[PDB]
Amino acid sequence: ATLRPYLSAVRATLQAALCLENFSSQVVERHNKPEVEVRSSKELLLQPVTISRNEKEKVLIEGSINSVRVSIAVKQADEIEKILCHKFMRFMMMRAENFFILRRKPVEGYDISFLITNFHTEQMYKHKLVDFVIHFMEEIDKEISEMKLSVNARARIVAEEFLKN
Amino acid sequence: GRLPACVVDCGTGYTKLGYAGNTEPQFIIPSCIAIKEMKGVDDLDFFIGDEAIEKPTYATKWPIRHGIVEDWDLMERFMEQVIFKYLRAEPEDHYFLLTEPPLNTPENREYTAEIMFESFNVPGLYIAVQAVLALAASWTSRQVGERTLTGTVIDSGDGVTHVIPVAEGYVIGSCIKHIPIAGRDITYFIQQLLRDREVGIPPEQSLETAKAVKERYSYVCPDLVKEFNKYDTDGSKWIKQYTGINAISKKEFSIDVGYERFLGPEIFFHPEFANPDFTQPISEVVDEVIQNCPIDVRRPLYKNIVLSGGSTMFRDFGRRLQRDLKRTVDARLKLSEELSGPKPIDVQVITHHMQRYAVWFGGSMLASTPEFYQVCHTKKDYEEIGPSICRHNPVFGV
Amino acid sequence: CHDQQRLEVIFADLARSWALYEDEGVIRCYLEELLHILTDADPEVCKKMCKRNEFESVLALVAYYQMEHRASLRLLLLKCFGAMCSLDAAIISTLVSSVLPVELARDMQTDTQDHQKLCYSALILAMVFSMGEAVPYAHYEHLGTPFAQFLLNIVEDGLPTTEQLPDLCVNLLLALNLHLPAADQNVIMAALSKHANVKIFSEKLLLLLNRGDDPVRIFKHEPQPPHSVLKFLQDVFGSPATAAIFYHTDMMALIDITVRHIADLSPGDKLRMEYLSLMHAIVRTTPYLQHRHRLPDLQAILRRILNEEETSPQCQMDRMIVREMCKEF
Amino acid sequence: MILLEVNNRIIEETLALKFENAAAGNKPEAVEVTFADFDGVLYHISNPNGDKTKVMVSISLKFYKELQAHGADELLKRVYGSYLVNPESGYNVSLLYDLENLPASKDSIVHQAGMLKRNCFASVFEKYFQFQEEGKEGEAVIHYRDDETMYVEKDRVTVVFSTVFKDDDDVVIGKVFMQEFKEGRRASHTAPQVLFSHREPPLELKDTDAAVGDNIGYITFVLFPRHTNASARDNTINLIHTFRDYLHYHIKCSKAYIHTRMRAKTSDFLKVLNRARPD
Amino acid sequence: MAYHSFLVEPISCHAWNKDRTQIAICPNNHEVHIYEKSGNKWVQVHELKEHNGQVTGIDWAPDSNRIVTCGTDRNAYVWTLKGRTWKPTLVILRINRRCVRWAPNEKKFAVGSGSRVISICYFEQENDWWVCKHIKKPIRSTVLSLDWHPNSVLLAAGSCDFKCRIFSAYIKEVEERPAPTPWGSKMPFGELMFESSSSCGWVHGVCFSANGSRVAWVSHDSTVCLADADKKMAVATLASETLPLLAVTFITESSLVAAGHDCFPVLFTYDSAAGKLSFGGRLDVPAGLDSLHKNSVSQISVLSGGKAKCSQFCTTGMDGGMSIWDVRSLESALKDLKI
Ligand SMILES: Nc1ncnc2c1ncn2[C@@H]1O[C@H](COP(=O)(O)OP(=O)(O)OP(=O)(O)O)[C@@H](O)[C@H]1O
Ligand SMILES: [Ca+2]
Repeated sequence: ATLRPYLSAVRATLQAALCLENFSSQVVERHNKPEVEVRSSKELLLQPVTISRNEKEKVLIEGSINSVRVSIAVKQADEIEKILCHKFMRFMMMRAENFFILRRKPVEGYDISFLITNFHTEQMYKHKLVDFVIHFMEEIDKEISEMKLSVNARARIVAEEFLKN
Repeated sequence: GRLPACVVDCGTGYTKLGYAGNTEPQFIIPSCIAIKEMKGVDDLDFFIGDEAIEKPTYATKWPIRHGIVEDWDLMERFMEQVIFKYLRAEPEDHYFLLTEPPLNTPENREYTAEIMFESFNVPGLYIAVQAVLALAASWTSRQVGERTLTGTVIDSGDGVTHVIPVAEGYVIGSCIKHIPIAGRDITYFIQQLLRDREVGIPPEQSLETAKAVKERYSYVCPDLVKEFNKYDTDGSKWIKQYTGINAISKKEFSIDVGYERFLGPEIFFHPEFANPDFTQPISEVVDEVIQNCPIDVRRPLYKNIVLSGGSTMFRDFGRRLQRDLKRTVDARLKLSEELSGPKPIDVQVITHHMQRYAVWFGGSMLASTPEFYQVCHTKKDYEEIGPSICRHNPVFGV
Repeated sequence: CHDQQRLEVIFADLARSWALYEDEGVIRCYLEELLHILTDADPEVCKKMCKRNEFESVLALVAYYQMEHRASLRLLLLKCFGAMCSLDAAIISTLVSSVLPVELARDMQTDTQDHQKLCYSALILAMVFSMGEAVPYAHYEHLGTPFAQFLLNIVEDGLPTTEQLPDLCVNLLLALNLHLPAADQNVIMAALSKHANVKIFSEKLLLLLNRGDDPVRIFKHEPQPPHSVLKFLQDVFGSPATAAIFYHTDMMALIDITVRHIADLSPGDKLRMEYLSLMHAIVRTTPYLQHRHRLPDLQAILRRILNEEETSPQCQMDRMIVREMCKEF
Repeated sequence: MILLEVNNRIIEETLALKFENAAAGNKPEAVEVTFADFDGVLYHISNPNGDKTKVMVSISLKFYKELQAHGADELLKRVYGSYLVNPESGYNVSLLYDLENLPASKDSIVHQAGMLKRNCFASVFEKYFQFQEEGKEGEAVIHYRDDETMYVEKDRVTVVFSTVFKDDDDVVIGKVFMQEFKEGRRASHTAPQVLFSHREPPLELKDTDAAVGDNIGYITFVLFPRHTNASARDNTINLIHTFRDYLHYHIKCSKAYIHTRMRAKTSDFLKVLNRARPD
Repeated sequence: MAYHSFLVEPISCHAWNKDRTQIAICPNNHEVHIYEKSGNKWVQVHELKEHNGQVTGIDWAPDSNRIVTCGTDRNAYVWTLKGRTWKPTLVILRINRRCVRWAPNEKKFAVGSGSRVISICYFEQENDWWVCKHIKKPIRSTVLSLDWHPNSVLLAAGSCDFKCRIFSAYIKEVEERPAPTPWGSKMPFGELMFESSSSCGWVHGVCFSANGSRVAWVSHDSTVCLADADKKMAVATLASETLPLLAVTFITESSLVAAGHDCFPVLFTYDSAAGKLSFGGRLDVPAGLDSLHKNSVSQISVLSGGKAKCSQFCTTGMDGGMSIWDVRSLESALKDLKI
């Protein structure tokens, strides 16, 4: 199931939907916003594509002429890992003010959501952005595992110390 | 409800913690935490308060720099030990009122809210302004006659002394002025003065000795000529003697305290003495702060001048302040009345009984009222809406 | 040209022992000169000068380090040895063939009052034994089951410092067991069978496993050695007595890590076959079919691995390994 | 501090200050302060009748009656004696101190008084220990917290506390710590046995108005004669009385460390993103 | 092969002077900058801050020496040089909502925008004011790229409607009649003379040939499509393995060069014989990028030579680099490239 070719098709699709450009609103006078987010013009919205490596962990990409919204639902092995994932995704969501390539709320039916704007696509390297996504996934996995091990270790130590008294 | 909430004002040089409603702090500790030079309970081995100032196996770190937080995790551990080791009160079964700086960022308030609500699961949380509670503490000098949230508050501490204009509980950021001379700088001035005047003092106890000199014998004078002529002509009743114990040899070391006792406290009235990059006196700073604010509230700001912080507890400080301010004021009034082809400008520098810890006193006085239970953001609202629930604190008590 | 002359002159003056009966300051200056020369100058010149006359200057530096009684000079010599090991593989084999390892061990056991010196000694020993090419039986007389129990106690209990030596001792442990022999002739495994009360080493090894990075591989030389964590885990899970170190929950956690690392690993790599073998050993010596957990997804993953008809030789070897380890019931 | 401190630092420091000021023969200064302690204890120290020569220390607990029902007065009289006096209005247990008549050794009195809550809760534990020592089998439920209840009951001694975990994550962390504490018999073989109950109490506490739920927990501490002895009474009591508080403090600590790790990971990722920009 | 680092942000539009002595550009700002060339180093000379938003389109009438510009400011400015200061004149666009190009006649300009109406505009000397008549027939989306034919009477434009139409913006009050073209005989203001057959991808690129015989366009479906009225308006498309192209221009009568999201200027040739388009390859062969510009190209004009034999190609992109190319050096570099 799990492979590296999944994040290669993910990287490729991310490279394909990183072709955005700045575009003014056709409905509102002198307004400029993300097309993929509001989804007001059906003519500017491309066919959203979903990629699943498994029944639990997948990535949904919804592109536009002036936006690219990538939602990522990470793997959920255990309950603790799920609570930790939720907590970390939330903690990252709070700092959406810093991450101008992420959004404050996750997409419905997904773990986390990042809105890569046309403005964001114009003031940052596309290649580096794709690299950022791939690194985001691999780092998500590795960091989650490390956090799990550390937490378990802490519990073991506290239990041993309390039992030794 | 039945129990009492906890109050904690973290200052640059000293952190004041205790229970609201009490007369004084239940624990007034130092603003420093011990750390290692990492997994498991490695973060549980953290010492805060006075028991961290002189650790040798660990390293003494300072968190609160100039009123603002620099390292969040350290402050988190510090609040942890302040809650469990120093206070030992059930956090889930108690509310909490935290203090903010004058230049506290909104995002910073958000972060504080996150650390207090997510990790501690506090039943109540309220982030207050220092000057807001300060004017309230100053409203505990004057009884019921004039207890208002209008006035100019000057909070001087170990890290930074500031002049902030307060109006009806709402501060005027555009009028707020920052001052360079703080308690640590006066302590340092005393250290240098003592370093140049007499010898026979260990270097490992020099700073503490200087602080002692700033504590016991330090007093502000009226003139810079008489305080020296009285020491030169008499010097038998003025010059005091200080005796300490060298921590190294456990022997009685002695020093002579004199002119420095006047100079250190004089550093505020004249910043030109120890700062080449500062020429403005405190009188001018307060004058400009009162003038650069709204004109309609200017009289009120000049009327309620409240002293807050430890660096303002020095003797006859507010006297000289009010003297210079009223002097310049009467001068400008005369100049305006000489070319007038004006009413008496009333000015008063208030000296509160708890002017040393006014920021915490005002908080204890606010948290004791029933309104503090209505004003404080609930844990429910915090979990339902988000951190933005702690972003705007209501002002009541008027 | 000047660097080679300074190094040769330093090596000649140090081999005169005339250096042991000289001033500490001058010796410090000479050692600092040699170290700075080996650190800032060309690699080829330092390699030729060190290996000159069949590692004459190196052997001389080793003997002088064995005769010296100064702590600081020992630290500088350890650093210079680290640089010389970072220079090439030949100098590493030469130093590993010398008694420098044994002396480093004895000094590590004797002088416990020197934290930095012990750290530099542990690091230098870790670098010297990071190849695991030659194994002298004489070196086993100074570093064996006793030293193994000592290091294991250093990891489990720890000393009274920055505590940055625990991970260094763990690294030295992983490096030493990299050149170990099978579960029957392994000293480390014997010590592990002796005192299985060590839970901390398991947690640390677990963190090291989940990290994915190798703490032993610092230099990049041709014919790189195998993975330390995998071999150590194999030697530990090679027998029930040695696999007894893992706790009730820790075993399941390690099973989760091995399964996840096995499933994430794409076909064609090298680590996948090794992790598969470790998974085979963990179900061979350890009670895997006891709580029967984590075996479902493992079964699905194994089935997806055996249906992988890759033309490459690596995936074929991996498939052969899983077919060898297919004890299904 | 890994383990929770048993003595109240506020009362200890205040009493130490008062005693140090009094030993110097200095003027008697008035004192008034309201403090609190874990499990919702309410302390209040003040000078009675405006007399600076007298210092009263009051303590109030919600389950003071249940504690007095198990012979708290006798233990309090044994511990304090002359110091123990008529309880203040509204308080549960009040002690008195006269500045005009004091002893030389101050450390003992301060260390004893600082453990007020511990000595107040130690009554039932001492009674049960003596009962187990006597061998009179076939013989308690104290509501220490508002939504919690501690239940204490031939060869062993069982102490099952039924506490509540409000936060959803705190239940998970507490479950991990309990899961580690149950098999904690691997570290020290001489240690007591540890059992854990997730949603329903143990067989002993069954249909005894047992509060069951997903947010509740019943931790069973099984001690033996080795730990229930009079020789190791004070320490074991000091730990057991602070079991819950230590658990919650440890879980919260885990939450904090998690916060730190999250901040760090956020820094690394944000660094990658900052490294993804042009300049 | 001459890339010049001017700014860090992206570029909007690229314009040149008559004798190609000065170059004008906008940096996604409320103002437009005009720089000249004095030696090896370039220096800015003029600055116009009339617009009230991000500038989208800008074109300079060479013979007239007069540059018109229109962007998000929902307005047009027909700037002309007044002494030592470029005076701007607000030409009312009359649109409730991204493209501008002067005609070969240099008398009237087309302003294609998001108002779904190619707003042609001529200058009325009778009222001393610019008037803008809007051609909106058969238009469903914004006008990405607009390019004229040699006739200076028929305009071509690609839309977000997945098609590149060639309509007529001929105002019979500003010029004489139009001769018969191979693209049709009936040429009226608003009359649709040609259109595309694509139902996918946005037509970001569109440019007509020098002979006026063929009109090509680049679609955002990773596909380029050139049409020839010489063979009964035959349409020849081709799918590029590379990403979508953003700008398209013809170098020769049968050889066109174009770039885009591929971030690398590519060359292509279309054989009139078989009647199909062919790919020449990568003319730009050598951060971490394998090309000059570190982002997608945004515009590609001609420096000198015409659309039949360009001697120098000017390329502006989202990389903040001015890419000056030469056909001679490109032909001397890639020996496997047939123009
Ligand atoms: N008895 C005293 N009289 C006058 N000044 C004092 C006395 N004791 C201490 N100080 C000075 O007051 C300073 C601390 O004042 P204060 O407590 O108001 O600041 P803080 O609250 O710790 O920090 P911040 O003002 O940034 O919040 C110290 O630097 C010290 O030098
Ligand atoms: Ca303060």
